[PDB]
Amino acid sequence: LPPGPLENSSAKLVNDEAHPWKPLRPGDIRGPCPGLNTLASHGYLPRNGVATPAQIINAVQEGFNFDNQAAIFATYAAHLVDGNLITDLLSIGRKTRLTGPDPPPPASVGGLNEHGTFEGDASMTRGDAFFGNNHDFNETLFEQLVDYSNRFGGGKYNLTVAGELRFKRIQDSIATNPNFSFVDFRFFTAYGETTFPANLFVDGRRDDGQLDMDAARSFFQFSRMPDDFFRAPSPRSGTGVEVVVQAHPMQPGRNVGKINSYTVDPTSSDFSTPCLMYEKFVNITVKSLYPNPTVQLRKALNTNLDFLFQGVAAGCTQVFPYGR
Ligand code: HEM
Ligand SMILES: *[C@@H]1O[C@H](CO)[C@@H](O)[C@H](O)[C@H]1NC(C)=O
Ligand SMILES: *[C@@H]1O[C@H](CO)[C@@H](O)[C@H](O)[C@H]1NC(C)=O
Ligand SMILES: *[C@@H]1O[C@H](CO)[C@@H](O)[C@H](O)[C@H]1NC(C)=O
Ligand SMILES: *[C@@H]1O[C@H](CO)[C@@H](O)[C@H](O)[C@H]1NC(C)=O
Ligand SMILES: *[C@@H]1O[C@H](CO)[C@@H](O)[C@H](O)[C@H]1NC(C)=O
Ligand SMILES: C=Cc1ccccc1
Ligand SMILES: [Cl-]
Ligand SMILES: [Mg+2]
Repeated sequence: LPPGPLENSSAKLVNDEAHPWKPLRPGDIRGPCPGLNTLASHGYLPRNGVATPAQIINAVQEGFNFDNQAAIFATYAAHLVDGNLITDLLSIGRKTRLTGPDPPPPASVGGLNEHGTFEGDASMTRGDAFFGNNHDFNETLFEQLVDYSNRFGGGKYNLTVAGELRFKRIQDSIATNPNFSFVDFRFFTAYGETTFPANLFVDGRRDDGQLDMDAARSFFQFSRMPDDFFRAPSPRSGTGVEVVVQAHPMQPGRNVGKINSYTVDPTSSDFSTPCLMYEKFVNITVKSLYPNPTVQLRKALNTNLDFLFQGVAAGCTQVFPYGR
């Protein structure tokens, strides 16, 4: 079952004796998410980077005070498209045999590194998959985050910086990635993720939304909490995303096999249709990976789809691609 919210959601030391940072061992997996990477590298998750959905939800709440609804939606979305539904295991990075025997194609069970399922283009500190690596920390891109922080944040990363950098990354992908895709699920996640460093990597004793560059590097590059790091003082995820969107409002779309060909997609969800993003994710994305599942997979799909729906904002109607 999906874990419930924290019983005590106060700020507290999370870089503590029970959760020390350790370097990677051979075989340890890290991926495109600095939050999950940091939780693995402090032992909030298994240090090898393979975890159950329940482990992930507990870790993001306990270590960072990620809110329960957001934790549930993100975790089960990722698990449905990137995880093994029979073994209940998900890699936070590359595809691995450690998630167990694979389902039939076209399901990939590729981990969070799988491009175009959860992971996608115009990430802040990771390159687009077209350029050869969608998961490793990129120093040039991080230095650009530093530059934007210097220009728009007085040297700190905040929501103003996020609004400018988010747009810059989009414009850079339009100009250079002929396969750039920015629709549906990625269109939503790309905006919310830009708020996370301001909401969740800021020491919770301050919680002022101003992330210093030393802390930013520690999380983004080294998957490491600052010495004496306190988590946020209340549950949150994407609060202030409105600021990021308002800076440079965009329509969902894609380049069409050439640079500088960004073409709006009217069949995409956008922020005016959040229930459509959920419905397409289930009806198109999940269904295409598992078009005619065998009995044990159908059962696992339906269970995880029920859990996914628990993280969907009230107002939306549940959809049932495999029946009830
Ligand atoms: C709850 C489960 C979570 C899952 C399954 C997850 C997964 C992912 C994935 C696959 C990406 C890649 C998107 C991209 O292409 O850029 C991503 C990005 C990101 N995640 Fe998470 N994440 C979760 C929670 C969190 C939390 C709790 C934090 C912070 C405490 C966080 C911080 C970030 C950041 C900053 C990025 C953007 C990295 C960048 O653009 O350079 N995530 N996450
Ligand atoms: C919640 O945890 C904080 C910090 O660890 C502690 O000081 C506080 O008293 C706790 N609240 C309850 C109701 O136990
Ligand atoms: C190119 O875009 C398509 C979806 O539009 C996606 O399936 C494919 O994986 C992308 N490849 C790269 C390398 O970006
Ligand atoms: C990092 O990003 C830059 C800027 O897009 C790119 O040119 C470079 O090849 C990427 N990879 C590395 C390893 O620096
Ligand atoms: C970001 O920092 C700059 C410089 O301190 C400031 O002008 C701006 O109001 C900040 N934005 C937010 C959302 O805190
Ligand atoms: C998803 O499929 C259901 C049928 O199970 C249908 O009612 C709904 O309109 C579909 N939504 C989309 C966006 O395709
Ligand atoms: C940072 C991963 C994630 C989690 C929830 C929404 C968008 C992205
Ligand atoms: Cl919560
Ligand atoms: Mg990416």
